[PDB]
Amino acid sequence: GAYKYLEELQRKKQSDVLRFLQRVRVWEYRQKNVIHRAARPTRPDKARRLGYKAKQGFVIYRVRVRRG
Amino acid sequence: KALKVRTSATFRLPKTLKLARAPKYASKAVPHYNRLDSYKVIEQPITSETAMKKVEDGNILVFQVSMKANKYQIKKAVKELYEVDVLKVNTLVRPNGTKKAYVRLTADYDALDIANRIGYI
Amino acid sequence: NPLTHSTPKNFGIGQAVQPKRNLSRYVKWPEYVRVQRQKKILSIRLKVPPTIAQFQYTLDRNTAAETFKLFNKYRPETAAEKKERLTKEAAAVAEGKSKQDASPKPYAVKYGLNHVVALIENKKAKLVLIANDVDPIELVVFLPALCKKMGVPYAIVKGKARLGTLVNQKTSAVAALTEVRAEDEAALAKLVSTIDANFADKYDEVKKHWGGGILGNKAQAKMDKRAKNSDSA
Amino acid sequence: ATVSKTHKTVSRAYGGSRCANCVKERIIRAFLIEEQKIVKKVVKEQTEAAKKSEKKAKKK
Amino acid sequence: GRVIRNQRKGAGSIFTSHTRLRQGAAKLRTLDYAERHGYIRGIVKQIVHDSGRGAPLAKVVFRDPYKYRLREEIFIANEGVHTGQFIYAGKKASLNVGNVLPLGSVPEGTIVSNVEEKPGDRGALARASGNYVIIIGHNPDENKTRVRLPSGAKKVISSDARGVIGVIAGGGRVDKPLLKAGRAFHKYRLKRNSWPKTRGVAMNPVDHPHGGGNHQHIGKASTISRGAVSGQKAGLIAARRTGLLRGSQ
RNA sequence: UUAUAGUUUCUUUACUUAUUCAAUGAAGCGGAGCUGGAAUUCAUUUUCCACGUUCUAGCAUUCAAGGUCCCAUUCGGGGCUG
RNA sequence: GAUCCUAAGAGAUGGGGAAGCUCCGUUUCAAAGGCCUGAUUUUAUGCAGGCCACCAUCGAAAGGGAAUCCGGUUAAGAUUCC
Repeated sequence: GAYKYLEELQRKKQSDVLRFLQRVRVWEYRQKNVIHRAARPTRPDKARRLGYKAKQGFVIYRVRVRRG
Repeated sequence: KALKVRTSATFRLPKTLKLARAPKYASKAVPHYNRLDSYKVIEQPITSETAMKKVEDGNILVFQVSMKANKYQIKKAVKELYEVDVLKVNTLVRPNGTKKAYVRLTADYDALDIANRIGYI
Repeated sequence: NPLTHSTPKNFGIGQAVQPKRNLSRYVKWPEYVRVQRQKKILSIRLKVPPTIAQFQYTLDRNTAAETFKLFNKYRPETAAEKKERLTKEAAAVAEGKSKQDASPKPYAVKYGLNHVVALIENKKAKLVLIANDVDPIELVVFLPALCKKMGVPYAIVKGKARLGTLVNQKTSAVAALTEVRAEDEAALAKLVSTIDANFADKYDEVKKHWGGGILGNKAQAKMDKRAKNSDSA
Repeated sequence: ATVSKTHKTVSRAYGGSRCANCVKERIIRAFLIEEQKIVKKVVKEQTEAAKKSEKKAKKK
Repeated sequence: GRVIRNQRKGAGSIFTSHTRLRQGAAKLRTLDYAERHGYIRGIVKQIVHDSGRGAPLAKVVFRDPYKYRLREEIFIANEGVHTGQFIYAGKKASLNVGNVLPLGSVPEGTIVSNVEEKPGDRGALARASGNYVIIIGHNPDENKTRVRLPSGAKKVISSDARGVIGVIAGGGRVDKPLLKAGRAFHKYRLKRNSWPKTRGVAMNPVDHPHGGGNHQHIGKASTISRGAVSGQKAGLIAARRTGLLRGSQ
């Protein structure tokens, strides 16, 4: 299962890989709306651990709250 | 590749197929009957001595019409019911909060003939 | 001819209101088009880590063509072909009572991510095709490194759509040939050697080297001007 | 809106848009400058032809 | 204590500009291809008044290079500009009064006006009556030209920043006394609601930091700090000095 | 002593791509090529050197000229230049 | 007269703020529908001549504004009834 390799990789957030991906995705998300939709989960292993399934009815929604 | 010429510096929403509504079930399925029919339009006549003076003299019929009734619908109602050609219809709403209409007929029909036909004198 | 006279147009500054020419470079594109482009450019401009950059080197279009020609066979059973095979099997469960010996062993392509990951971990895979355009790359960033460590021959092939069309899905993000017919083992062996030349062998070197850090064409031309300034004076 | 064109338009060039003095003054302006643009055309063409034909006296 | 006149001016309810009787936004026509590479000719179609502003506006009809129109633009008439005369806007345009050329494409010592701070601004500096910039210096190396502003301050603007040649018309407007209150009243009535100013000292101490006392007096220093909070500034903000000087300012 | 290029360790500059401020109804941006007229080292594979509108309160909008295939040569509509 | 238009302005929309009641802004960092000619006569539907676009709505019974006058008439209406 790729899900274990995803779960392990996603924890190392300052690994050269996730550093790059954080920088490019945070740009993609900031350019879209505040509360916009998501065609699929960005983290399909995190989603399904919280109870997401890949059947009709389940949705994902990306949302950005101001910090501070 | 070889992407199409665009003389416009603006992109606008491409036109797409506005599809017609085709419901699986009728909304009501039994349509309503005519709300204001002839008899709902023309409710009563007005038997006040002033209304009678105008019926005898002017060749006019003072009829108590509904609210939500067009001058067109009063003309059409009087013609269909009483069998008479209406020259004009002048409508005011009374201080009583009911409508009344001065149905003047063409020269062909004397209003007394149709007043006596209805019953009231 | 005798009554029609040739004229200048004269599209200078003043004369002749400019003609409706191509403004396809200057179109105020929708924000979704503007964003999918600006993301593609920005992903190249920033320094790409060497484990992400290894997906830029996709398999060339003749080795790919031959890989897909072998992978065209062992296509997973269709909905019709499945139904008919089940009708023969389930009928033979009554007529003869000979089940699980009828319907001869299937040679199909193995696909789905969590399936093939486990086939590589158990070292049953003989060729693994890894897509280069998976929506969250992280799903696949680990797969060449796992595939090498286990010592399965793997190739980064162009198109998850192309893989999807091969497995009767829309996208597959991964494919794997774990078995083969005796006839077609020779082709697999050759194509495995030619893809090992590109990906497997060079993994240890490509592991070191970064992608991206590439300027836009206007800043490229400016640097080439500012470099010819000092040295090429 | 329901009046004849006669009532609100004199039969001339611009008629019910400009005066008879304003229209004649822009006729004389239009034609004159069209003849000073055709004399410019040749004066500049002969200043080109002069500079071309006499430039090659020097390289010799 | 109350919120001071000064404090509640910025809320902008009644204190907003009286903007009905005005012609429009007085700008230079946008920095475009024709102005960059050549110049466009425009005709001063009419020279009009503008309320709350003591300098005539030159409505100058230009053409549209791309479609069949006459894009009319509202300028601030330089002095000596007249009706029907041709204004020339661009890099290659000649150095005559009314013409709009970038400061880089101009010699030193020129008297320019309606200058851009940034290139593509469409006018910012020397826009008021009888005022102008003097282009002091230049530098094509890091193309930025030195200019002297009506305040007497030296700035450094880009060489692509445009400006109209000559002084802005209506000069000497301030040198006549306004006269008897009503003249001021009528002047202000078409700009803003900043007129007959009450003295903070003549108010009660609620209303202003100057109020109160059995005599009208400020009581403490009128020179207030720059770091004084939005509500405390009444008198002279960050006063480098005070008093009437001797000889020259 | 420095000759590995294995981190900013601190300070002097630079790069765009994040961030930022504008403007346009996102038209002409950047590089190169023509024509330059020429640079003279000498007519060039060498590098400096512009790119259709100005006396005048007019006008400038529906692709015209050449060229090429179709319209069986009616009607014209189309390729590339311009 | 109202109905229509816009004025100082009030205000949805896109969006962005706010724990939220809702606040900002009204042309904005939006893919923001309408106009006409015949078509072709498939119990009337597919064309194209093609064009055109910084864009709700509310806001005046004194501002802008399509068009009525005379005579007579009733206990009480009339620039309306005759």
